Amino acid sequence: SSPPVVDTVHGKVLGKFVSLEGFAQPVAIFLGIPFAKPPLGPLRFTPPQPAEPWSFVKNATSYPPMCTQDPKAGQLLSELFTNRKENIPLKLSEDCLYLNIYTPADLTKKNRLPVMVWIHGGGLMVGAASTYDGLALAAHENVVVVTIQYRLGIWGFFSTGDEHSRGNWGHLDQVAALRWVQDNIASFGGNPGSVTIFGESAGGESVSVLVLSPLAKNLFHRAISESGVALTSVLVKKGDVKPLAEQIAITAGCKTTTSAVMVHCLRQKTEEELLETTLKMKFLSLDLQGDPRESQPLLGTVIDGMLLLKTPEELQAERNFHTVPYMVGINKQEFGWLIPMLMSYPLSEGQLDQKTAMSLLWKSYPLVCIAKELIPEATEKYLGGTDDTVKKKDLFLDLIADVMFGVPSVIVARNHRDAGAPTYMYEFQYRPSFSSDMKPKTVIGDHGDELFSVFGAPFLKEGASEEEIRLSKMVMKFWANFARNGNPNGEGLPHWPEYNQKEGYLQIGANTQAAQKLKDKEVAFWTNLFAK
Amino acid sequence: SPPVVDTVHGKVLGKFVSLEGFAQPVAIFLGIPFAKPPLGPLRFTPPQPAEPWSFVKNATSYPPMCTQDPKAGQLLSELFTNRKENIPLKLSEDCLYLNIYTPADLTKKNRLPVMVWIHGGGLMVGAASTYDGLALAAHENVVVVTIQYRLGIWGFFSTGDEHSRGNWGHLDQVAALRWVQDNIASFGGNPGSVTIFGESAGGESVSVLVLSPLAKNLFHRAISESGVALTSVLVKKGDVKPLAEQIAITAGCKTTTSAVMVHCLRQKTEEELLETTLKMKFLSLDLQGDPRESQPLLGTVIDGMLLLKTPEELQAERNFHTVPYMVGINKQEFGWLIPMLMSYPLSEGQLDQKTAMSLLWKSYPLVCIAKELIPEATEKYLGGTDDTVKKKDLFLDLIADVMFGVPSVIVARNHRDAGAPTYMYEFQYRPSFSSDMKPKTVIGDHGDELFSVFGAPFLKEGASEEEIRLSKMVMKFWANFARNGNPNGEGLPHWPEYNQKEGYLQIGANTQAAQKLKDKEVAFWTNLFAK
Amino acid sequence: SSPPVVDTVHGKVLGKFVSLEGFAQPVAIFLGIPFAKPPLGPLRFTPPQPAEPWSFVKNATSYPPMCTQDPKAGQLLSELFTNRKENIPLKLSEDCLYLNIYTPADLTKKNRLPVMVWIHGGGLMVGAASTYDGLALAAHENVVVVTIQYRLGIWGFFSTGDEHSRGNWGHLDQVAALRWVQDNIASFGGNPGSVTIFGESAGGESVSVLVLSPLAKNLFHRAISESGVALTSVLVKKGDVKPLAEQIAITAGCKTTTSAVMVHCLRQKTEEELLETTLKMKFLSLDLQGDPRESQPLLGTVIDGMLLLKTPEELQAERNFHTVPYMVGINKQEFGWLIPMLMSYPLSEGQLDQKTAMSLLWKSYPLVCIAKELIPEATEKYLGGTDDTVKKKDLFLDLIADVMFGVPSVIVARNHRDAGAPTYMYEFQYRPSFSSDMKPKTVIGDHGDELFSVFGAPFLKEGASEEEIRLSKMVMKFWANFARNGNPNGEGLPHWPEYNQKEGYLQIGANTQAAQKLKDKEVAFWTNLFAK
Ligand SMILES: CC/C(=C(\c1ccccc1)c1ccc(OCCN(C)C)cc1)c1ccccc1
Ligand SMILES: CC/C(=C(\c1ccccc1)c1ccc(OCCN(C)C)cc1)c1ccccc1
Ligand SMILES: CC/C(=C(\c1ccccc1)c1ccc(OCCN(C)C)cc1)c1ccccc1
Ligand SMILES: CC/C(=C(\c1ccccc1)c1ccc(OCCN(C)C)cc1)c1ccccc1
Ligand SMILES: CC/C(=C(\c1ccccc1)c1ccc(OCCN(C)C)cc1)c1ccccc1
Ligand SMILES: CC/C(=C(\c1ccccc1)c1ccc(OCCN(C)C)cc1)c1ccccc1
Ligand SMILES: CC(=O)N[C@H]1[C@H]([C@H](O)[C@H](O)CO)O[C@@](O)(C(=O)O)C[C@@H]1O
Ligand SMILES: CC(=O)N[C@H]1[C@H]([C@H](O)[C@H](O)CO)O[C@@](O)(C(=O)O)C[C@@H]1O
Ligand SMILES: CC(=O)N[C@H]1[C@H]([C@H](O)[C@H](O)CO)O[C@@](O)(C(=O)O)C[C@@H]1O
Ligand SMILES: *[C@@H]1O[C@H](CO)[C@@H](O)[C@H](O)[C@H]1NC(C)=O
Ligand SMILES: *[C@@H]1O[C@H](CO)[C@@H](O)[C@H](O)[C@H]1NC(C)=O
Ligand SMILES: *[C@H]1O[C@H](CO)[C@@H](O)[C@H](O)[C@H]1NC(C)=O
Repeated sequence: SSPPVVDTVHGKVLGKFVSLEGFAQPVAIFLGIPFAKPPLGPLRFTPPQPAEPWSFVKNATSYPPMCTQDPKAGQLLSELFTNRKENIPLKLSEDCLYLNIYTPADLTKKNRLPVMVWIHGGGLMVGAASTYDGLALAAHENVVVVTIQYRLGIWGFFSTGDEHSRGNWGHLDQVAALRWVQDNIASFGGNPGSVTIFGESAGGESVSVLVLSPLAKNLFHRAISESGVALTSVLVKKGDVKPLAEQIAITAGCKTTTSAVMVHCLRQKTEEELLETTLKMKFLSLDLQGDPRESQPLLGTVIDGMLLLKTPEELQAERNFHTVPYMVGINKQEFGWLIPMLMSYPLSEGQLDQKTAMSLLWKSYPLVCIAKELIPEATEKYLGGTDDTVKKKDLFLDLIADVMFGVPSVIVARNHRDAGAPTYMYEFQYRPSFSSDMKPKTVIGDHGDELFSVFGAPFLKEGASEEEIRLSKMVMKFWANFARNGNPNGEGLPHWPEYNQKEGYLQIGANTQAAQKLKDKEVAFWTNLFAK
Repeated sequence: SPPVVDTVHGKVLGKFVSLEGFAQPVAIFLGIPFAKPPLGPLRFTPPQPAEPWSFVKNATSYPPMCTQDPKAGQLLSELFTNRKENIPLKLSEDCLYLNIYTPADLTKKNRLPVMVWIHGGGLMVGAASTYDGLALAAHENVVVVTIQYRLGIWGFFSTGDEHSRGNWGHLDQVAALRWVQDNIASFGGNPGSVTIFGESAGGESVSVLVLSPLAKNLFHRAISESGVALTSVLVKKGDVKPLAEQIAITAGCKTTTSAVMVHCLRQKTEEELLETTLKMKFLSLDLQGDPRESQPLLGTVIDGMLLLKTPEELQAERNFHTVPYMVGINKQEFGWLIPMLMSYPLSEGQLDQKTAMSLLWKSYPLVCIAKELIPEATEKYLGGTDDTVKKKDLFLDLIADVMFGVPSVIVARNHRDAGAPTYMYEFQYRPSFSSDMKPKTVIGDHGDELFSVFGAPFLKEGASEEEIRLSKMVMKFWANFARNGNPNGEGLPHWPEYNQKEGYLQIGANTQAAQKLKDKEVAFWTNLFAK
Repeated sequence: SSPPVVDTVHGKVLGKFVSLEGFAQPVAIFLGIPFAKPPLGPLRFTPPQPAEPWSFVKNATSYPPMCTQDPKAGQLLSELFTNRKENIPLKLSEDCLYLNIYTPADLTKKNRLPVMVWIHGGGLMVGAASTYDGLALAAHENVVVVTIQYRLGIWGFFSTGDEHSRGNWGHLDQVAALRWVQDNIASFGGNPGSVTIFGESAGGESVSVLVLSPLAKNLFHRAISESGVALTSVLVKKGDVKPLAEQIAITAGCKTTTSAVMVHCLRQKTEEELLETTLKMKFLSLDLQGDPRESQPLLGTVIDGMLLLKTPEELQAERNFHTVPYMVGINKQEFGWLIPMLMSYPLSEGQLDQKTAMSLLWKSYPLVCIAKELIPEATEKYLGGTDDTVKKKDLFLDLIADVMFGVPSVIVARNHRDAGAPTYMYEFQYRPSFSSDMKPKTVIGDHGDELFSVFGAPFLKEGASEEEIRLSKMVMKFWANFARNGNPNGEGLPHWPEYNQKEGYLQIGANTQAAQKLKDKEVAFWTNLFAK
C-alpha cells in the first residue's frame, strides 16, 4: 500500500507496513523514533533532554543503534533472546535514546488500543530494544507494542554518590520514554490513558523501580516484572558508591581529586576510551580470585534522591506511593544455564559437593550477598539432602535462583498486595524449542525462557510444535488482558487467582493450572537467615 | 579626531579617511562583530548575539576571513579587489564581522540609505575586506557595509536532519542584517532603507533572502549580480546525507548516525577541517569519474528554517515579501575567470562536437544536463559554424546561459509576475583592471561589473576617462535604486522597468535599453529540461 | 552528642564538633562547603555560577583542594603562615571554589554573631583557605569565621583586555562567596547583617578592591586590609594587557589570531598543561636579566568594566561609592625577609652600595614601578645617610616596603577618611616566635607577621611566651570589636585613635601605644617623585 506517516509533537515520522501470516490489517512499524536528545558531549552523565523537533518527514525505517556495551556480550544476548527469524546485527553508539513502535491500529481512523512498553534486560550492562519484535503480540492481541532503549553500563549508571553525578541516568532515560508515550502514542492508535510497562530481568527490576519512583507516577497504569524486581540485590547498589566511581575513574586514567573532577575528566573521554574501560573493569563475569566483597559485577541502580528517595526495602514499607495492577513472575530454573553460563561458573564437572559449594556460594557474594558465616547454614538447608553430587549441584543452582529472583519477587508481590493493589504471580515452567543447543535438554524454565511465549516467537520463528504455538497464544492473551483490565483473566483461558492472602499464583506451561504460596517455604527460610 | 560611534553592544572607534575631491572625510570602521564567534560547540549552529564590551573597541584592523583555502581565497581577493593594494588576510573560525564605510558627518543626525554587500566565492572562498566602500560611499552618499559569513564546511555542512540542518552561512547573513537594523542608525544610516546586493554566490544569497521568511523586513531593495537562487550548482536538492557522510569519513569520523557525525566534527580542529576541505577537492573540475557524483561544493539546502522548500516551488506563490529587485548578468559569465580557476581543457582554444558533448557531461555538477539531452544541447549551440574556435566560444556561452543567463531571467520574471518592481541589466565591458592572463576578446567576464560598481577607477590607477564615467554611472544607478527602488534619475540614460515588454539595460561603452534578454534561450532550455 | 547538621539553601551540610582548651561550648567546624559550581570545562575564564543543590546530607568534613598553583610555592607559603600545629598537606584542582566555616555558636538555638570572612593572600598566584584555622578566633572572640578560596594564577586572572575574557575571575569568585554568606551564614549562627571582610597581602588588596567595586555593594559592612591595598602596584595591571595574554597563549601552545581564538584555545588546555605554562612563565621570581619593564611578576587585578569601572586611583577620587568602617594597616618591615627570600633576592652578601642599589631598584621595576631616571633620586633619599653598606641594605629594603605597602596603605586610608567613613590605621612591629629559623632575629614585623596574633596561633601552636599569648588575645579582641562595631576599641584594651585629620594610628606589639602621621614624611616624598 502506502508508507504510514504519523504526526508526533516534534514532527512527522514515516514508517513501513508489514503483514503477519493470516492477518488482514497490516501492522504499522516505526523503527528508531528519538524520544530524547542524544546524550553526547556535556550531556553525558546528565538527565536526558527533550529531542530537537525536525522539519520535514523523518524516516523511522532503520534499527537504531544499541547503547555502547561490550559488542560480543551484546550481540550474543541479542541472538539467544530474539523472537524473530534472523538476528539483526546491531551497531553501537552513545546516540541510542530511541524507541520502536508496532501498532496494529488502522491509523486512518481514531484508535486508543492499550499500549505495552517493553524494557529489555541485560543486567543494565548490555541489551537492546531492537532485539524484541512486536509484530506478533501487536497483531495477535491488538495492542500497540513499544520497545524502548536506555543508557547502559557506565553511560547510564555511573554514580559519584553526590550531586556531581547522582546516577540512574538509565532509569531517567526510561522515565523519559514514558513521558514521550503520554504525549505521542495517541497518534499511533494507542490509548495514553492505558499504558502498561513490562520488562524482563534488569528490565523487570526497572519496572519494579518505576513502580516505587515518584517521577514515574502517572506514566503507566499496569506493571509486569518478569524474572527481576527491585529486591534483586545484584542490580541495586546500597552503600557508599564513591569507591567504585573512583575505581572506574582510575581505570579510565582519571584524577580522583574530587567528584566534580572525576565526572569532568570522564566527560572528556571518547566513547571507545570508555568502552575500553568497561572491558577492563571485567564486569559480567564471576571473579574467582579476590575478595568476593570487592568484586563489582555491574553498575546498577542507586538511591539517588531524584528517582529513588530511599532503598526499595524502606519504600515498600509505606504503601503510600502509586499502587497499580502489578504482575510479578519468575521461571522454574532462573539459574539453570543461561546465567551461570554467561558468567563462567566452574561447573564443567556437572557435579558439586558441600565443600566446593560453600566456596562457590562465597565467591558468588556479589550476586547473593550471603555472609561467609551464614554460608554453611545455607549450603546445608539446600544440599544436605541426597549425597548425589549431581543433585547437590542442581540444588546449588536453585539456591541462587531463589535468592536472586525467587524470594525477592514473592516478597515484592506480597508488599504490593498488602498495599491494597491488584497483584498476580506466575511461575513459567517450560523449555522453548528455541533454546540454544548448548543448553541441556533437562534445564526447563531457564532465565528468559518465557520471552518466546510472550513475544510470539512461534509465529515469527520456525519449528514450533502445535503445543508451543498454543502456549504462546495463551500467554499473550493473558498478558494483553492484563494490559487491558489489570486482570489477566478472560474467557478461553485458565483461571488466574489474584495474589491475595491465599497467595494463589499461576504455573504456566504444558500444563497450566493455579497453585498457592509460591516459594513460601524459601521466603520464610532466607528471611531469618538474613536476619542473622 | 578618531570617530567613536555608540552601538547597542558598546562604543566602537574607527578611522577617518578622505577621498580625492571630497570635503567630508568618510568614517571607516573595520571589524565590528555582529555575532558571537562560532567556535567550540557553536560550530554548525545558528549564530548568537555578540557579547557586549565594556570600553571602546578599536574597529581599526581588517578582520580575519572565514577558514577557506588560503590560496584560492587570496587569489580571488586580488582578482576582485577594487583597491590599489590587495590586503593579505588571515584565516580563522572567528570571522563573523562586518566593515562599515559611512560618508555621513557623524556629528549630526543622518539617515542615508544603507547598502549591505554580500561577497561571493561559491560559498567556499571570499571575504568582505576585499571590497572597499570608500568610493561608493563618498560618491553616491550612502552607507556601505561589507559582511562576512561562514563558508565551506563551517557554513553549509548539512546532515539533512535536525542534528545539523545547514545554511549556517545564510543564517549568519540574516544575523548581519538584524545587526544593521539595531545599529546602523549610529553611523548616519537609515535602518528603514536597507538595500542588499551580492555578486555570484552573494548574488545567490541575496536571491535566497528574498525567498526566506527569516529575512522578512531586514531589507527593502535587493540586487543580484551574476547569480540567483536558480543557479543550480549553489543549491543542493535531494538527499544530502551522502555528502555529509563522505565529508565525515574524510575528516576521520564515524558515520553511525547524524548526531554522531556532527559531534565528531565539532571535535575536529580548524586545521583538521581545513585539511579535509582541501582533500575533498572542491572548486576543481573532476575529469575522471561519474559526473553525477563529483560534488562541486557545499551549498544552500532546503533546511526548513531559511528555505521552507525549493526556490522553484517558493517563487510559484507570490505570497512572500516582494521588494524592488534588480537582477543582472554579464555578457560572458563563463568567458575566462570561472573556467580558468577550475582548470579547463580548453588549453587548445578550440573544440568539436565530440569533445564538447564530453565536457558538457563532465560539467554535470555545474549545469545538471542529463547525458541523453547533452547531444541535443551541444547542437543547438555548436551546430552552426564548423569553426572549432567558434564552438570553443559557443560552448562557453552554453554554460554561461544555464548557470546564470536563463536562471536570472526566470527569477526576474516570477518576481515581476509577483507584482513587484523589477529591473534587469546586462553588463558588457572589459575593465582595464582585468588580469593579464585574461584574453582581450572577453568582454563581460564573470565579476567584471564589480570594478564599476565599487568605483575601482577612483581607488586604482590608469582608468581611462571612459571607464571613470562608466563607474560614475553604475554607482549613480545603483545608489538611486537603493534610494527609491528605481535606478532612474536625471543625468542617466533611461532604464525601462522589467514588465511584460521585458525591457532591460545593456551597460557599457554604449549604454542603451533593449528587450527580452536571453528570451530565446529561456524558452529553449525550459523545454529541454522538461525533457 | 555527635555531628552538627546545618541546613543551607543548596541542601543539608554535616560537620564536626571541635573543642578548644578552656572552652565549654565546642566549635562547629565545616570544611569544604561549595559556594559555586566547579569552574571546569567551558566555565573556565567565566564568572562563577551558583552551586548545584544536593539531595541528601553533604559531609563537609575534609579539607577542600587548593586552586591550581605552584605546588612547591603553595605548600611552602602554607607552612610559613599556618597558625595551626601541623601543616596540612593540600591537593591541587580547578575544582576549588570552597569555603570553610568555624562557628562558636550553639546551633541548637538562634544566634546572629558577627561574621568574619578571610581572604588569604599569596600574590594571587598561590595560597589556600585551609591554611588559616579559625578555631581560636571563633572561640576567643565569639564570631563566625569563614575562610574562602578563589581562582588564582591564569585560572583566576587571565585577561584579553576585551569581552572575550575580561578577567578578575578570582575577584568575582570572592564576590560570589560573599553572596553565599548573605544567603546562608544565618544557618551557622551568623549575622548576615554584620559581615566583616579581612585579608592579608593579595587578600588585603582584594578587600581594598571590593571596597571600590560596585558588585561588592552590600555584601559586607566592615573591611580590614592587612599589608596590601588597591594601590600596591605589583597587584594591579593598568594598561594594555593584551600583550601578556598573547605571551601566555603562545607559551601554552596557542594561536593568537584573535582574543576569542586565544580564550577558546586555552579552555581546551588541560590543568596540567596550564600548570605547566604557569611554571614556564616564571612568575613570583625576580628577573635579573632582561628589561625590568617587560618582566611580569604575576597576573593580577585589571580594570575589567564589571568589577572595577576604572583605576583604583580614579575611583577613590569620588567618595561616591559604598563607604564603611575600614581598618588599614602595615608591618614594620614588610620587605624584611619573607618576600625578598621567596622572590630570590641577590642580597646574599648582607650589604649593598649606591651603585648596586640603583641597579636592583631598577630591576625591581615591576614591583615598585620607579622610572630609570628617578632611580638615582630615590636610591639617595634613602641610602644617602650612613656609608655603612649593611645599613644601606636595611634602608634599601625599607625603600621597597614603603612603595609597595607603606605609602599605598596610608594614601588609601586618607582618601577613605576624607570620604567621610570611619577609618583606622595600625603598624605591627613584633617578631613572632613562630618565624622561620632562616629568618634573622634582627627582622621584626616581616610581611604577614601579624597573622599569628590575628589567628590565635599561640593557642593552637606550641611555645608561645606569656608575652605573645597576650599580644594575640589583644589583637583578636581589637579585630573582633571592629567586626562588631566598626571600632576596635573596648574596655581592657589600649586606646586606638580613629584615623582623622590628626592621623592617629596604633603601633602594635610588645608596647602597644598610639602615635600619629604614619609614614607621613614618605607619603609626601614619593608623591612628588612620582609626579616626576
Ligand atoms: C541480570 C542477570 C545477569 C545477566 C543476564 C541478563 C539477562 C539475560 C541473561 C543473563 C548477564 C551475565 C553475564 C553477561 O555477560 C558475560 C560476558 N561473557 C560472555 C564472557 C551478560 C548478562 C547478571 C548477573 C550477575 C551479574 C551481572 C549480570
Ligand atoms: C551442571 C549441568 C551441566 C553443565 C552446566 C554448567 C554451567 C551452567 C549450567 C550447566 C555443562 C554443560 C556443558 C559443558 O561443556 C560442553 C563442552 N564445551 C565447554 C567445550 C560443561 C558443563 C552438565 C550437563 C550434562 C553433563 C555434564 C554437565
Ligand atoms: C559560483 C561559481 C564558482 C567560482 C567563482 C565564484 C565567484 C567568482 C569567481 C569564481 C569558483 C571557482 C573556482 C575556485 O577555486 C579554484 C581553486 N582550485 C580548486 C583549483 C573558487 C571559486 C564555482 C563554479 C563551479 C564549482 C564551484 C564554484
Ligand atoms: C576559451 C578562452 C581561452 C583560454 C582559456 C580556457 C579556459 C580557461 C582559461 C582560459 C586559453 C587562453 C590561453 C591558453 O594558452 C596560452 C599559452 N600558449 C599555448 C599560447 C590556453 C587557453 C582562449 C582565448 C583566446 C583564444 C583561444 C582560447
Ligand atoms: C604580594 C607579595 C608577593 C608574595 C607573597 C605574598 C604573601 C605572603 C608572602 C609573600 C610571593 C613572592 C614569591 C612567591 O614564590 C616564589 C617561589 N620561588 C621560590 C620559586 C610567592 C608569593 C609577591 C611580590 C612580588 C611579585 C609577586 C608576588
Ligand atoms: C636583608 C636581611 C639579610 C639576608 C636576606 C637576604 C635576602 C632575603 C632575605 C634576607 C641574608 C641572610 C643570610 C645570608 O648569608 C648566610 C651565609 N652564611 C655563611 C653567613 C645572606 C643574606 C641579612 C641578615 C643578617 C645579616 C646580614 C643580612
Ligand atoms: C542515519 C540512518 O541512515 N538511519 C536513518 C535514521 C534512523 O531512523 C535513526 O538513525 C535510527 O533509527 O533516520 C532517517 O531515516 C531519517 O531521520 O530520515 C535517516 C536514516 O535513513
Ligand atoms: C587582528 C584583529 O582583527 N583583532 C583586533 C581587534 C579588532 O577590533 C577586531 O578583530 C576587528 O578588527 O581589536 C583590536 O583592533 C583592538 O581593539 O586593539 C586589536 C586586535 O588585533
Ligand atoms: C571526595 C572527598 O573525599 N571529599 C569529600 C567531599 C567534600 O565535599 C569536598 O570535596 C571537601 O570536603 O564530599 C563529601 O564531603 C560529601 O559530600 O560526601 C565527602 C568527601 O569525602
Ligand atoms: C523515506 O522513505 C521513503 C519511502 O516511501 C523514500 O521515498 C524517501 O526517500 C526516504 N527518505 C530518504 C531520503 O532516505
Ligand atoms: C559522613 O559522616 C558520617 C559520620 O562522620 C559517616 O557515617 C558517613 O559515612 C560520612 N559520609 C561519607 C563521606 O561517606
Ligand atoms: C586604538 O586603541 C587601542 C587601545 O585602546 C590601541 O592599542 C590601538 O593602537 C588603537 N588603534 C590602533 C591599533 O591603531
